[PDB]
Amino acid sequence: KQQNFCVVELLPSDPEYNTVASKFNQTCSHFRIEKIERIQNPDLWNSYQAKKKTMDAKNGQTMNEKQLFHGTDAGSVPHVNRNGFNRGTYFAVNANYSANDTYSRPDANGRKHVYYVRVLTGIYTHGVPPSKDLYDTVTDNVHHPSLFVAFYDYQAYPEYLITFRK
Ligand SMILES: Cc1ccc2c(c1)sc1nncn12
Ligand SMILES: [Cl-]
Repeated sequence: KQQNFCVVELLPSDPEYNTVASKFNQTCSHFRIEKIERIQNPDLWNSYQAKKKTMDAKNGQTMNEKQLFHGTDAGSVPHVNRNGFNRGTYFAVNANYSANDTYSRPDANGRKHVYYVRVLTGIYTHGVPPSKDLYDTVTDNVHHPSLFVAFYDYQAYPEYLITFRK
């Protein structure tokens, strides 16, 4: 109920650091990563896994989960670490979209913040979502997606926080 959280800084030698950095670097290699943090929020995580289990029981062969990017300002980081994206919310397939200064506002020290988020994209359509008993998310392009919009609580887990600069 409280959704208390811990913030674990990944050592550069932690396998997960290389894994998160490689995905970011598909489109953001020109930026300098200062740190990557794991957000540990047992209540938020349990709530997210509850919704994943329901969606996994519903959508047959659908791979319901994707790992997507979300840019935030520095000030929102404690809010997202506690609440996730519960309010819909825009998630990018590529980091360079989230890395735009409008979505990852540089702070007073030039530092930018993008989460690498577990998102239950489930079954989606072009765009609360419409009928079909609704779609799980809407996307810009059903066959070549670059962004997803989630409207439901506990549909996203802010697993990793990337702090970086120009
Ligand atoms: C239209 C739109 C709105 C928000 C948004 C994107 C695209 S890509 C991204 N990454 N974090 C936030 N966002
Ligand atoms: Cl914090």
